[PDB]
Amino acid sequence: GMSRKKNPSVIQFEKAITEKNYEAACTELLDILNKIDTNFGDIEGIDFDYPQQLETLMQDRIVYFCTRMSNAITQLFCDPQFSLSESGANRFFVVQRWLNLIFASSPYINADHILQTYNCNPERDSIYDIYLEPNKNVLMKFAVLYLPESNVNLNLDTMWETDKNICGSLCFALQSPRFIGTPAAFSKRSTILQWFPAKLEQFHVLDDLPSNISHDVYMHCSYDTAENKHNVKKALNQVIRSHLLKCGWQDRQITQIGMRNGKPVMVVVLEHFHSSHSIYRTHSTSMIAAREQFYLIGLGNNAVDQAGRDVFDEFHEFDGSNILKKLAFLKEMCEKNDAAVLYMPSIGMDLATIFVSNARFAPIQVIALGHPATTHSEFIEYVIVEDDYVGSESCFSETLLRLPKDALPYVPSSLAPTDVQYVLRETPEVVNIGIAATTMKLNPYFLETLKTIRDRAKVKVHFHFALGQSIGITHPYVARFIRSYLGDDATAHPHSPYNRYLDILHNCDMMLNPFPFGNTNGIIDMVTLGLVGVCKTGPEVHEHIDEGLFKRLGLPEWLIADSVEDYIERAIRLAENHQERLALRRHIIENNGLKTLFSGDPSPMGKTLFAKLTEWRQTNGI
Ligand SMILES: O=c1ccn([C@@H]2O[C@H](COP(=O)(O)OP(=O)(O)O[C@H]3O[C@H](CO)[C@H](O)[C@H](O)[C@H]3O)[C@@H](O)[C@H]2O)c(=O)[nH]1
Repeated sequence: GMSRKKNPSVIQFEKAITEKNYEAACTELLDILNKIDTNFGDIEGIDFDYPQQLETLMQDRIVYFCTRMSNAITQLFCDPQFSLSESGANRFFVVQRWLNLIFASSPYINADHILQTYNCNPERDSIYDIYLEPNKNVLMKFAVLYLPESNVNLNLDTMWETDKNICGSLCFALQSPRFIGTPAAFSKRSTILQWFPAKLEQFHVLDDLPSNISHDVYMHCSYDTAENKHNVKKALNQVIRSHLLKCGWQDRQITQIGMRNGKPVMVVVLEHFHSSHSIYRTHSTSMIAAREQFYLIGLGNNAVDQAGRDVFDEFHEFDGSNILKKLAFLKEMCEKNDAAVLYMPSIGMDLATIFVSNARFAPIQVIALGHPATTHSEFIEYVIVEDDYVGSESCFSETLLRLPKDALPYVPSSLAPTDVQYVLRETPEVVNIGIAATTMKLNPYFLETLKTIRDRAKVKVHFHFALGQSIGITHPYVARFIRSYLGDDATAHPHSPYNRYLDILHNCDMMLNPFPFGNTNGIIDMVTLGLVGVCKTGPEVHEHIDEGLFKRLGLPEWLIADSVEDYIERAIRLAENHQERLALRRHIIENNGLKTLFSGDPSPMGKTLFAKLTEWRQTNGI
């Protein structure tokens, strides 16, 4: 068939390896991994032959692909004549999360069998220790293949002293997957969140780090369980600020407050704002309402649709991928309008936005919690959040503007089902428990908790995981992880179209929410299907939303657990107590608390920010 561009090819990769054309082999491997990255794990459009038995068996074909690719990478990286360049190593660190899955979704688990070929010390105390010859080539190959699922010992202080850039690059790579759930991967990331911030702080630029996964580092620390998990963000901001200044940046001087139609100007900088996205559903009504106090200028990408653009008085596209040009365009927009407020409803999904948060454009700079975590930025004054979603204020470096619980009325998805079907089983022989969670939300604590519920419950249970982001070569690994805790008592469903996803959940008798990072959309889905479930609460907003939303929707407090032991007890109770469970489901079906999420007075955000501006003006005399 005709296509836009030649597909990356396993055959061409293998051929280059055979010919010891190392440059062409590296190029083909990077092209394969980059295309997988583009398609979020899907391997369509990567060329390979396979036995005809696998034509209709997608999971088996994916494992075959991962196995074949693992074999080829083994042949290449074990070759002592293969010399990896520094720019080569940098490109591999950016896609290490995909390398991980090539091994982790194969039967091999990891690339440790390659690492073992690099050991030069026959007198080692442990097979888990790898001693390298003192050349940068073997150190880089070691580090590139030190994967999340590796069982090899690595002492970070040792690596740091040997080569800071390689050490830092590996630490980025190990933070960057969207599934860091296994004991081995979660343990590495855990250790990094404690050890790495004081080291990362020492970098002055991002030039020798894998820059393209910086925003993943920024976002992903929120899925760890440590109280101080967001510390790496403070460190990353310092590096970003330094990097920005070393590119010649100068902060805007605030000398005037511009007016348009007699109102001060709010510039809104958007990461995702298509009307099909959550952030539009959660945050658009309060922006529209703020036009009563401010003139709103929205800056977003080409992909924003008309409904998205229309929330603003005027809208401008960000032309291209260059971050300096974006900040320059934003700077000129704030200068031209003498902007009063800079608002970012989400920060973290784009590196450009993180740069923005580390510079001065307007006297009041504000985020909302599209990604629910503190910035640790010195340049962000305020966070907009619903009062009932806040746990501890100490989780944020910013000052929280705690709005009324109805101040951000949601807009319903247009894909919302209109003729929901209900299965209310009176006395099921097996209680089917649905878990709607992106892979980022899975971790050993959560899985161990489910295992305990299974082992202690006096009813039989089966866990159905509806796994957002478990796509293509991600899936076997995630499935094996689940199996390692729950055996035959769980089913791992790949990321699916919305209707399939709702079919999976609707056949469950109850749901359980992940922790520490809970759900929002998944709770909406739950009550849409007339289901009930248990959640865990805690101090972060991303821990506490579930509690607030359950209360908004009229679910009772016993379903909201403080400790892990509490969660276990409440989950068992909901599973065992068939009549109690069905009564709550009848409450939810009849009450339709969902409709109340779409109502509220949206004016507080505008009014609160206007009051803050007033106070700023009379403090500063501008
Ligand atoms: O197999 C699947 C899994 C999920 N979904 C859909 O995806 C929704 C869940 O959204 P995501 O997959 O993006 O997961 P989250 O709800 O955790 O994500 C949302 O909340 C985040 C903050 O935690 C960010 O704001 C993110 O961009 C936003 O989508 C579900 O309600 C459903 O509509 C499917 O259709 N099929």
